[PDB]
Amino acid sequence: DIQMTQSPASLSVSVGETVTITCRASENVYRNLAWYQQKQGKSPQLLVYAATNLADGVPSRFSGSGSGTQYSLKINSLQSEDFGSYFCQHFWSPVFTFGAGTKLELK
Amino acid sequence: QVQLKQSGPGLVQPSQSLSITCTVSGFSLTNYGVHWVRQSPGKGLEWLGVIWRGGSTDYNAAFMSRLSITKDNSKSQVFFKMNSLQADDTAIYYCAKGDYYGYDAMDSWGQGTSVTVSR
Amino acid sequence: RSITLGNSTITTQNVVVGYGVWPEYLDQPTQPDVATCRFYTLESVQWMKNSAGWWWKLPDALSQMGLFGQNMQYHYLGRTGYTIHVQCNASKFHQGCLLVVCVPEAEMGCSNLNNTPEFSELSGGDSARMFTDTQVGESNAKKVQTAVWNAGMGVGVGNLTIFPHQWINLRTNNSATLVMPYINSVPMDNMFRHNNLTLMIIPFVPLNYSEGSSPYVPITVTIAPMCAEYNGL
Amino acid sequence: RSITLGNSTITTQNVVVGYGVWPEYLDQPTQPDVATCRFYTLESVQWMKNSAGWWWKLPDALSQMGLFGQNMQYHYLGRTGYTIHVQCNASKFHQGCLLVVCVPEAEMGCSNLNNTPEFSELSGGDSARMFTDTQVGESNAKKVQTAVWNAGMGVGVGNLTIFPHQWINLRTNNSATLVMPYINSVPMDNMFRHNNLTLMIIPFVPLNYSEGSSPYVPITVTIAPMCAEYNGL
Amino acid sequence: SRSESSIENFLCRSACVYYATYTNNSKKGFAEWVINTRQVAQLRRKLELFTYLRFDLELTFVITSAQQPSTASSVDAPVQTHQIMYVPPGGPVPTKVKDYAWQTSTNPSVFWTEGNAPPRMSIPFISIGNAYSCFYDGWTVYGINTLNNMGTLYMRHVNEAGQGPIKSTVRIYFKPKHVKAWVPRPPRLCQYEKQKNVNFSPIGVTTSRTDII
Amino acid sequence: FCGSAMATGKFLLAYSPPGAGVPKNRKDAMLGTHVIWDVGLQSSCVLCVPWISAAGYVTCWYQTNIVVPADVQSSCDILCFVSACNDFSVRMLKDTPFIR
Repeated sequence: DIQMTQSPASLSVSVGETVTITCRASENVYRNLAWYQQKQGKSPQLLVYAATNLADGVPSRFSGSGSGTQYSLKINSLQSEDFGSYFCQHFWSPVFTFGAGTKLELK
Repeated sequence: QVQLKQSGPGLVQPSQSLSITCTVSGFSLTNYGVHWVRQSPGKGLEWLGVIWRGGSTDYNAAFMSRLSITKDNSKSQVFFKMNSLQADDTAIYYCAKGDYYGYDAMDSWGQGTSVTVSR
Repeated sequence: RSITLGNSTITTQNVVVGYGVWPEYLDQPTQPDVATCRFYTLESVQWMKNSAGWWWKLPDALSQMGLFGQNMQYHYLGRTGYTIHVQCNASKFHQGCLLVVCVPEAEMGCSNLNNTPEFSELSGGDSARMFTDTQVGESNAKKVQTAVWNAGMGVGVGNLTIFPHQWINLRTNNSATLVMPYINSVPMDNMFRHNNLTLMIIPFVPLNYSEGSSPYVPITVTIAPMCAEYNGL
Repeated sequence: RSITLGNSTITTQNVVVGYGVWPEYLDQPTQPDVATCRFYTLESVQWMKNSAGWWWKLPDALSQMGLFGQNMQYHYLGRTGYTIHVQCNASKFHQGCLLVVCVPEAEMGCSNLNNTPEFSELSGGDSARMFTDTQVGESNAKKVQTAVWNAGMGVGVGNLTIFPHQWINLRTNNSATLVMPYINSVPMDNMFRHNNLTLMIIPFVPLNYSEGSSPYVPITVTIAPMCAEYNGL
Repeated sequence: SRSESSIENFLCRSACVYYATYTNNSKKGFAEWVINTRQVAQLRRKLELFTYLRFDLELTFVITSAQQPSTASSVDAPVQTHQIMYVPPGGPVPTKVKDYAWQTSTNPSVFWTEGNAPPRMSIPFISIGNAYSCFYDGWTVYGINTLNNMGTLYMRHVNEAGQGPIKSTVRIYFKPKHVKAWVPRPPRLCQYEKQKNVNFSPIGVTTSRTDII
Repeated sequence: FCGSAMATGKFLLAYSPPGAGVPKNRKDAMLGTHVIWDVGLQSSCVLCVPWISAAGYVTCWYQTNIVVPADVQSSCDILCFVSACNDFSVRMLKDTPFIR
């Protein structure tokens, strides 16, 4: 199957900077990548699907880009609710594998 | 609009079977497929299996003989079964619908039923 | 303006008709006209920013539509024409362009190279199936290859204007009406194993707006069977 | 001989018609004629030796009869005529006599003197209720006084020939046909709270045979609504 | 010049559609070809511009033989003879070389000895519906349409071998006649993967350039 | 429709006849007698029903959302009038109950 290597393992940024999280695939997935955001103690929420499209209630601060085997997610300006867990997950072929995960401390 | 929710045992003895039932509302099972994702704090998120909107299912390779997922279109219910339940399954379990605008991504997730397998 | 049929009424203000022919008529057949010639309005779909397309298989979308869904489950064969009204309503502050075609005999290609697509993934009864803009993976159960730049049929998507079509350009135009006759080889075919038309909507120039406008434009499809008849006693 | 209506066919070989009038026609009403003018044959009853009688309340006996039972549960009011064919077939070795009347507005009397008879004991939908030849007791729940020598309406049973009737005498005659127009005060009445006709069959001279013949003679009632219409849109 | 772009000048050409081999002694040598249009990829792209066709058919077989290596002792042979059986849609089908289905009466076949002109035969428009269909969105298994079934061909030697094994080839030539075409279609972009169906893998629209200007 | 001039949308106007139920869904409300009322084209729709002495419903349904440009309010209002189309037929005058 296809393994997703997500980097970095965690971050420590403040309110009001840019931040980039990339995750790399084992082979080509043809832009079939979804990004999830999870807060503490809840089910995850979908953020970006198919590597460019934003979800329904998600504001335009988030932005995803990439093609081939390297993809990335960018938040231009943080807010007071964008801390938690983030994952990337492909839906090319079973078995679908999730990313490792990252955290935002917001120190 | 109201969405899917689930209900399970909470605790189970080892080398037994496991049974959770996820029941949806607001949509029908003939248009969306439902997934099964296991959130374990030791291993992260893991994908178990799915039943597509046509009825044919597809499981993970490491849990082939243990999983059996089924649904019924009239009752708006799914049924999934896991057996033999070793000690590495102490995690929380989610059902979530797929095919968010035909893109095979998880749209909305259930509230989740945490399970623990020890005595 | 405000044309009525049966017990229903929609309103209009340009009509493109088929391949040059108006739909007309031909054991002995029976001709029902009193309870079926009415405007079945499908429930509307939303055109968002990063949307890709929709398709409806046409004598399948009216299969659970009440009385017409009882003439289909009582009668084996049948031949119909159709009359489609598509109208999306945006302001003067939105922009975009749709392509509204009506493909006869749109045989679609599966994602897996060896199999054929199954029944539920081709035709959603009274519910739109959607194109995507990425490729669909192959090792699944059974699905349709719905990359929009090949239109699902292995053909270039710009070449789809050979079928009877109409552009919806939100700068000038607003609505599109089509009239489609009976295009089939046998004079009367089974309606449970043959979808002889396929209405596709493909947004070429995608939607755009400034911050503050409504972030979705709805699309209303209204189908009405004309010159329908069955063979039965 | 072998007259047909819709998709049904019965056969005959003398017709007594109503009060001298043939049944004819009159928001604006709608007139259905293509799917209802057919011969609804009720399931037959058996005339034994010590039998006493039968009655059917007429626009109630067709309430679960398929498509006519869907025009009744969709439409509030309605006015119909009727055409009844009764025919019993015995050999030349049986003997007896029936009286076949059709009573308009046959209000029946309860067994208990203070109450009124309830709904199920008056009208059996597509199933015959039966007279008796004894008195019915009074301290029960609710029932009809069905002594046959008072015909259930408090009137002498010999005087029932003033209604449009026909004798069935097994020596000479075999069958009886009636035609009944619309007899009501208001021009269009509710069909769920009014049974404007009542078909009664009373054996005056009871059946007899020798040992060896068939000990029962069946009676077939065939009803067919003519000149029916409703008020609706 | 407008006469060359007509339908009749676009499709009344010949094409080697099948190439089969069969010996005489090897007890499993006889040819078989189900008549279809989706065989050769160059003719298929021309017949897929339209959805409903209606044509006669004219077949011509160029049959030749070649002497296989025999044992010894001066093999001398007479002239061979071939039998080309045509099974209409809904007929019996041979499974071996010596079977009943060759000797049947309602399957027309030609007999042809070597050294003459090749054996042409012509099939009229044989179907139940009013036209053939290159595409069929529906079920009969998805997208098969058993109504445009034109038949099958079978070939064999009719001389028993005395002292020499002989194998033969056959090239079937295919030529529509009096073609009518309805409801045209856009030409296929991607490659052909499987013979039965319309499956494909997505490729891009056009070859690319370095800039827009 | 007493709303803006730049806001469009659609509305169903289903009249359930006496005898049928109230529709509990948009889809079977479509299958009755109904008038699909476009807002952006015309600003007043007329629906004529009979009225006698269940007995009917005149329910109205959202077909699409209200599409609106920037710097226009989205919360619009709707008025409804009533009249008498043909001639009524009254009989047997009495006194009104809207009194002491």
